[PDB]
Amino acid sequence: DLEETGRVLSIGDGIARVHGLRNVQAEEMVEFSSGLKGMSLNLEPDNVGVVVFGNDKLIKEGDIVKRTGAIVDVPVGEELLGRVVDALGNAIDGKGPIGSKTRRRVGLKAPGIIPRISVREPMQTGIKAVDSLVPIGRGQRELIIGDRQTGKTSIAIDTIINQKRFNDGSDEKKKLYCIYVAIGQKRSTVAQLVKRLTDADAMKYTIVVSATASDAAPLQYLAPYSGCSMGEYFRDNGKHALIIYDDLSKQAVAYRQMSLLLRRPPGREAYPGDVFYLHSRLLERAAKMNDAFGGGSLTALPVIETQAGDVSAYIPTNVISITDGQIFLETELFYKGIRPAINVGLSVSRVGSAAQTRAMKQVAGTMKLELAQYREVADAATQQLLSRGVRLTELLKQGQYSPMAIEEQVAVIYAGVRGYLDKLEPSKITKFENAFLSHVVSQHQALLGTIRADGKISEQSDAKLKEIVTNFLAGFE
Amino acid sequence: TGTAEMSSILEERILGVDLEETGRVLSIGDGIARVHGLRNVQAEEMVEFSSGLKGMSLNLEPDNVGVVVFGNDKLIKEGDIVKRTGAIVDVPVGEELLGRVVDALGNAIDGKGPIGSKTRRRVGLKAPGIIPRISVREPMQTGIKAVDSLVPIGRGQRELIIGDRQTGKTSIAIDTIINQKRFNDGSDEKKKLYCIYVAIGQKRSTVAQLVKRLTDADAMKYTIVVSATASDAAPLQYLAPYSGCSMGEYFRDNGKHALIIYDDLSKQAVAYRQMSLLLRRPPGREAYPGDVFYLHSRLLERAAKMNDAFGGGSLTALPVIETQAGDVSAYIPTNVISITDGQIFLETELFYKGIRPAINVGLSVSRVGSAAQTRAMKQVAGTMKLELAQYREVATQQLLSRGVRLTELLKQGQYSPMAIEEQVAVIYAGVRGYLDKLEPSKITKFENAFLSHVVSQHQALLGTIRADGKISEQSDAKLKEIVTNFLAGFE
Amino acid sequence: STTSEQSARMTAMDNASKNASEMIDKLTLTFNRTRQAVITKELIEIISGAAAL
Amino acid sequence: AATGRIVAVIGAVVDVQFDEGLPPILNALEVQGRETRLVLEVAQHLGESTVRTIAMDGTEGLVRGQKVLDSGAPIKIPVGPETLGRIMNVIGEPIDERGPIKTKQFAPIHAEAPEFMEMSVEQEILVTGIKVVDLLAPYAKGGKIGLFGGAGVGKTVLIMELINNVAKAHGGYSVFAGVGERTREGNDLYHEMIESGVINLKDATSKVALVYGQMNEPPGARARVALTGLTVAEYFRDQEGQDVLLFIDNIFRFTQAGSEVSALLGRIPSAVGYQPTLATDMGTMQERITTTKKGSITSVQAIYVPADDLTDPAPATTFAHLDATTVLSRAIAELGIYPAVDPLDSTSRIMDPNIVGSEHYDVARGVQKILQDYDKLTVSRARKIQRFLSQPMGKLVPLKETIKGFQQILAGEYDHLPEQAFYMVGPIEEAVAKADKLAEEH
Amino acid sequence: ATGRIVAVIGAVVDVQFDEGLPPILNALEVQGRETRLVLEVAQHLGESTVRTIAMDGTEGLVRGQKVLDSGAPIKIPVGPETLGRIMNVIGEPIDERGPIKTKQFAPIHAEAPEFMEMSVEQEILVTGIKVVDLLAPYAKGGKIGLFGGAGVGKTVLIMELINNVAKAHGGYSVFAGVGERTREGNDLYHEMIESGVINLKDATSKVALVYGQMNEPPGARARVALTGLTVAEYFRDQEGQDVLLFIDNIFRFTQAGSEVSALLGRIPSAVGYQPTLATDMGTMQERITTTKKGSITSVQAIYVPADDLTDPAPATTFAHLDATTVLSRAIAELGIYPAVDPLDSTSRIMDPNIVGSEHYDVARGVQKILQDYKSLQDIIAILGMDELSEEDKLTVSRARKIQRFLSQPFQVAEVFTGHMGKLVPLKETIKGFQQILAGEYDHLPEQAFYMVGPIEEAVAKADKLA
Ligand SMILES: Nc1ncnc2c1ncn2[C@@H]1O[C@H](COP(=O)(O)OP(=O)(O)OP(=O)(O)O)[C@@H](O)[C@H]1O
Ligand SMILES: Nc1ncnc2c1ncn2[C@@H]1O[C@H](COP(=O)(O)OP(=O)(O)OP(=O)(O)O)[C@@H](O)[C@H]1O
Ligand SMILES: Nc1ncnc2c1ncn2[C@@H]1O[C@H](COP(=O)(O)OP(=O)(O)O)[C@@H](O)[C@H]1O
Ligand SMILES: [Mg+2]
Ligand SMILES: [Mg+2]
Ligand SMILES: [Mg+2]
Repeated sequence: DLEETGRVLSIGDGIARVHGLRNVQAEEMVEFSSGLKGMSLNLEPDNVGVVVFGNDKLIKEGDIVKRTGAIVDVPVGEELLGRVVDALGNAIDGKGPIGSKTRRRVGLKAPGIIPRISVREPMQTGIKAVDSLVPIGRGQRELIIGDRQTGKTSIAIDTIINQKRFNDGSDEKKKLYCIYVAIGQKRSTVAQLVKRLTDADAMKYTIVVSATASDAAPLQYLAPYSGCSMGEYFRDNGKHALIIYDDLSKQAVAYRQMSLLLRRPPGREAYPGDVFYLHSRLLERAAKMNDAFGGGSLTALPVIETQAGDVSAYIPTNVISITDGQIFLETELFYKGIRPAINVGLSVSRVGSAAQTRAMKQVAGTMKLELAQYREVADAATQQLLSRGVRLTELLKQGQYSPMAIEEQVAVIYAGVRGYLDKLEPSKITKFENAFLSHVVSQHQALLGTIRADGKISEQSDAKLKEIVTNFLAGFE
Repeated sequence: TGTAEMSSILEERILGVDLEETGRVLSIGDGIARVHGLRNVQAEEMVEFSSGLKGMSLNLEPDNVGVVVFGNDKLIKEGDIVKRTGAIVDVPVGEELLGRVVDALGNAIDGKGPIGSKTRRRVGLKAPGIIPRISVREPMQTGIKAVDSLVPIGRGQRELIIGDRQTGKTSIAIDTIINQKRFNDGSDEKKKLYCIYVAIGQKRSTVAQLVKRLTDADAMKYTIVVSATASDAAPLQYLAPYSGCSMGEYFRDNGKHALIIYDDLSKQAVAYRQMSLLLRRPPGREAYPGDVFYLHSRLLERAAKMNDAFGGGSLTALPVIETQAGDVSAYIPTNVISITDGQIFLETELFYKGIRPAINVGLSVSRVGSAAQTRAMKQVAGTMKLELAQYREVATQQLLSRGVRLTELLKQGQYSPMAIEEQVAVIYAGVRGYLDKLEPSKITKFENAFLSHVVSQHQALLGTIRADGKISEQSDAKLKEIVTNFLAGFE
Repeated sequence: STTSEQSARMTAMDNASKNASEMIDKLTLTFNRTRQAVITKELIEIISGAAAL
Repeated sequence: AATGRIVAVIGAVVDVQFDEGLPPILNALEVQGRETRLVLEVAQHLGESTVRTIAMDGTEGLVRGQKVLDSGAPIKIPVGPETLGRIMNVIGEPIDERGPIKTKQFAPIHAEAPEFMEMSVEQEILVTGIKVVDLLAPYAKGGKIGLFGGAGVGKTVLIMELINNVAKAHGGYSVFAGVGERTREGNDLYHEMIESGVINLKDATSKVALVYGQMNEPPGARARVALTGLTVAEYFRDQEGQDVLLFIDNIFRFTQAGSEVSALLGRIPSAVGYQPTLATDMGTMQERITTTKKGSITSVQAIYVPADDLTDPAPATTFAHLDATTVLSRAIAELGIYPAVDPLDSTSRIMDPNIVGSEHYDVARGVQKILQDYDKLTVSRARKIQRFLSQPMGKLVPLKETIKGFQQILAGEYDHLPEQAFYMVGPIEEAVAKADKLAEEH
Repeated sequence: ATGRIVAVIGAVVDVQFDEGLPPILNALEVQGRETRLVLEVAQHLGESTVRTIAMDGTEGLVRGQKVLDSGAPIKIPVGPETLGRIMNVIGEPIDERGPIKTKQFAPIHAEAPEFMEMSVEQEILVTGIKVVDLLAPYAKGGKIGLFGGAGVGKTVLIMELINNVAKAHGGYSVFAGVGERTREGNDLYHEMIESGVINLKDATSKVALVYGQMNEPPGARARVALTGLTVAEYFRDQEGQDVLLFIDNIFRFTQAGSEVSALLGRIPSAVGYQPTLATDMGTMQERITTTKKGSITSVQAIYVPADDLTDPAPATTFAHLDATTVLSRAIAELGIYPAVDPLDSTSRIMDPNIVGSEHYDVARGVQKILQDYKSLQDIIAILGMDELSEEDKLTVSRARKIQRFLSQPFQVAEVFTGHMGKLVPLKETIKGFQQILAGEYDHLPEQAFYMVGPIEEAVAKADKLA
């Protein structure tokens, strides 16, 4: 039966040329004899170029290849939360099978124009630099771009951990379900990341899709689409999701290898022609649905690893032109004690200020303007600008795995921008900050409480904030 | 499609001469003959065409053999008969080659008569492994102050001479060759160094001038000159370094010490790239084949110092590399820098600044280091090196002026290789402080006068420093003696 | 002399900054030229390598 | 077994045609009729019963039609305690002239990486003694280290210092894989290990097994010798429970050998010139180096950076595969400071206050900051620190001692001592003592 | 004719016909596909085989699918009722508002108008916007480069150009969405619905929308600009209008053509662009002309890759540009709207032979006075703001009054701000700036020259300050 069953004609470096299979569809998942699986990427007149979800050592010329009849699809649903799966949805955490009841294709089309609505509500990162200067909204594709070992994964993990305060509370439309896709990471770093998330009780609402460096190039290619499908499930059902791709550079590398071995014509740096397509059709599925479609959303935080800070390399060019902003991280700012090492002069968020909270809007407008003028200048007037800039840039530093609530951030940046720390010279702010935080956490729960309940600093709470901050400043070392 | 699917083979195969030890040329072009037949030929086996030309079976393909021709293809037509000889390349080796100028196959080209050697050796032989070697200990004297002091070379090392065009690389190699006249003229047998100069892709006039320069320095009676010039076929320029390396491996394997200069390896890489592109092998970076690192690596790994159980011989390599516009980030420079044991980097800006030899000490290196130095040169060179590094990092007035003094001290004229004792004398005079009172433009005049003086007046001190190898405390006092007296009497 | 030195210093630093920005512009032109040439050279390498198969 | 015939020999690539019994990819084939063993590793199936293969030694003298036998399994090397103290090449033959390696077990060099549920989280810092490494980016047991650098910055001397200190202060059967490095340096390392008692030729108590595939070998050998070293260390971890050290020098030779195999393996080249299959093949290699629940393999990898770029595909791909990378820079190497570790390019995953502690973390960050900003007093302290990062007689400076010394310089407690009293010394005590002597003389 | 799919490689599809081959640039329609998949013939490979590029996803295509030929390149519905309506490369409604019940369909891939149909006199397209009509005038049938970003208001400038050209002249507008972000497309749709340019409940919409998003194959993103060009060419050649065609990014048009040619296996050129970069840009831009029937004026937003104005994409686009407006964020921080940089905005019709010596001299004087004001500004940075020159501060205040008079309330921003939209004719702009240059309005204060129409409104405001 040479119409639903082919036979391997050649094999090498991951690419199975299969003779037969006259009725297979383009990008259909076929099953080899040895249990492995593949995707029919090339449909040529004489053969089918299949990419193997495994290794070449086990398949061999002459093996049999059956066909399944369906395009590649993954399991989706609630049942994946807390589970670590691979790029196909198979559990790799040893906790048993996934009890998922719904399957969903991986290469679906992004929602159109009518189903969307403008990005209005905030995705709280819990990071002061982000939530203040580069705000992110639910429905936005914010790039996290930077060179190696600059703190990108840490930004993603701080976001995932910060979502816990909303996920434990009562507001069903403020909860966020996180997906973390790991592409080309070490298996060790993914295991330690899963532990980090389990310690902070951040797994009960997180899905971890993992295509590590020891996985076939097709699996690293497919993993972002599997994760995006798992997130589109929540998007289409009135819930809100947040998917991190860590990172897209290695997915592009896997696709480049796959296509180069399928003999497709290479372009710049041997990337195929549609490698832009590859990412755009992936990053366009992150949308904010209007309330006629459920009102859900899917926020994307793709990660990109540049080389020597070159951001107009091919893949960084593509992903910068696709996304709605970026968060630049710098090694030089990393070693100057600025952590998170966010270069604010370059970091962008086009749909940012519309998502920000009213209180944080108030405070971060002034903060951004002051940092802007300080960066523009960096007598007895412009070194006032210098000193304000120093205090503000010392107010942005933050520790790892400890994301702050929004009202605490507004309190800190408010103590900063009103001029209260003009008394304190630079290397002190840090101390004050922590101390100040403790104060406003212990004795002043009502102020933060209704700053969170009202979303803004109305004049009663403004006076309360100023009296609190100067009372604490007077009795501070 | 298919090289052997020509209509001739096909027709008289369907209708119905030895095709195991003999083939027929299917197509000749640009020095690449495809040959049908020769089913028994080995890879890299040397075959013989009907016209007397030779070839090397480089591409064993399912239906034909890509042979590279050792000459001009105007004597090869389609349908010619190609015979086997059964052998890989080999060259004549021995003592009978010293003073002779041969080509890449060991044929004399100086018209002094045929070579009278008794031993032949393959050119594709492998290198000595881990066990037969021993650490590089004995110094190879270049007679150049900057090299023998700051970038010392030992017997068994592979030191790279890299630089742009017209910076002084051949001059460094030629000074090194000339310098061994003081050792080969004596009778101490384990300090004699036989030299081999491999000229790859140069003019014949350049090699003639070089042979005359060596003869006028009496340095030919212990030198071999392998010459694959620019007009020679690419296989011969490709093969010349291996012929030279085998001619030196004879000396290495028999308890003698040989020095070989590949001048240069960029042109050898160019010849190999031509042969490979014409053999339809897939081009890589800068169109170079994928196995050109393998090429230079298996060439240069044959320079070794054998242990006393294997005779105790040595072979020292001085490959030369020409960079285009000081760009060492290229392909062949990258490979040969990663292969060798350090590089003598020559700069063009330093050349015209009067610093000649234009050695960039900041970028030069020698991974053997002081282990390849005599004790005296070590004593002076440690402090000299640290002095110069301190000067260059802040190139505080004392550092600057001392560094300028040393820089003027390191200059040296061409074809004047200094014995090591005089080098130590100069570096001593310069490092312990006796040139801080001289304004730099007279340091050269000093050096000249001071050395005239110490060769005329103090033969006993130089003789004892040559005998022992170090600066004895009595000899230390005598050096301070002489330099103080001379600095007094100097003007 | 104090006056008539701050002025000379101010104008000299003006000239220095202007000349430095002129060199920055010209070197930026050359940088863009070189990066375009680099992209072209690597593309031609990849293409010539693909054409030999 | 299965018998095929050689049909094509191009450079280091051999095509073999099997009548029956086609061998899977990665199998090893033996060529019949040769003095020395010549192994061919299968790489591609080309149809019509033909496979393409990479040779493990030079291919001169091969004949179209020469019989080739099929091993039926990948390259199997002898593993066990009888490999300790010996030298084996990529295919497990001894190259030390001491006789065969009589072991009880053979292991294939192509095996799957550990699973996900086998992964470990324990990160216990291993202090080496060096001030710059142990201070700024210290090493962790069980994790991959990596030592990047150009040609001439001090990578092999650094791995030699590490061999001395660590491998002598360890009881876990270290392994050294020489991936395409100079034969002179390999012989010197062998003879310096022998005389330092780490290798015992008599009454074997040796604790290091050496594997050497050197520069004059074909690209396939230099591409698989790292996997051979992997297989030895994997035995000493899997079936011995030990915590193994694996010194791979140099791994970029592994990558560039991959480039050279891809060149003719019939595959379109990627960027720069490397293979399309660089990232994932180096990944299948580097994922076998991990700490499972059975044992650990902490790997010290010297990595060659071509032209000091660090953005070249091979180093840039390796960077993500290591836990504490310390980069040796050329610009600092020309300063005469040694080791040439780049303080502003050497990252550690255990340099966080949950593992090293308050004081050490604060010292590391403060030193890195004062070096980055390098107020004349700040520049003077920064130069003093640049000098004190140097370490020559050799030195051994314990961790607490060095955090104390760098604190005493950072706080300015010794701003009167000259800048070059800290150059090539041990702890703060030898620095103040060299200041003593140099002061009273000059 | 009906052929069969014989190869599917990513986005390229090779079909094989038995009797009648379709010519190049012809729409084939795949049968059985649940949606409408359209291939476009790009090549004839021989053996009755035809290479095509797909205008949508190719997943689920089987070797053997039936492919039905159309006869025409691609036919989109053209007519006066595509206005206020979104459609894609194929011409299908995107806005989920029902089909486009138009009367005729025009084929994409037309020819540029013949030589004898070219109108020969260069003419200004009066836009009613002061800073544009004065310093960088738009030419009828020209191409304009918007060098704007996100911060500065650019959608407002586009909507106001649509409104003005619809009011001053009778010209409708088309907006092509080459390679545009779907989020920004939805934002623009709703901003143009809000500001009245699109009417969802009447037949008074002034713009037709064509979008090819970023999640579409390179073929779509490459032909979407031609779809917009066709729906504008209908208005021009069948209604005699002066149409305004916007292209929200022309660099994405170039790069989509690059991707397409890469997929077809062609050898790239300088930097990686297609070998047919110049001809691909030309066969499109040559249809934006001023014929004897009407005109199409194109406003094309430009992205400069790596900030290199010599990159082949902007350097091949600048050969077709006739004007250039730069929306600086710096000018917007000063509080000027539209934030058109008056000094970096250029026009080729500025010479006196085309706009007359009066217009040329007024604009030249304004330009020189603004340059001299920035000069006197960097010399005022002395902190010694004095007036050792009478003319220096005279011109300082003259130029401040000018650079505030280059501000204007737009009608489309009449719901957000109470200010009424005042579009001003060309002669009134020339005259007002002539007066301000002649030194007359000195007694008037500065802030009476801010968000004003002609000088009449300026002096009325100045009186009303008290
Ligand atoms: N806000 C912070 N404060 C202090 N340290 C931090 C902070 N963020 C990150 N780090 C540290 O900087 C290092 C960078 O690691 P991280 O994974 O977060 O960045 P990365 O770019 O993703 O690294 P990689 O290239 O391996 O993926 C980590 O050791 C992390 O602990
Ligand atoms: N130490 C020196 N002092 C003065 N002149 C020198 C010195 N060394 C070389 N030169 C001169 O510099 C010129 C170049 O020398 P040389 O040809 O030996 O270098 P090269 O690297 O071989 O250049 P080429 O590219 O031609 O091979 C010669 O005229 C040579 O005589
Ligand atoms: N203790 C030392 N004294 C002097 N030079 C040293 C010392 N340690 C290392 N070096 C120098 O370090 C340089 C680098 O040697 P090597 O380790 O081979 O470099 P790499 O491994 O980075 O290629 C050599 O020039 C060597 O002489
Ligand atoms: Mg990361
Ligand atoms: Mg020369
Ligand atoms: Mg090394």
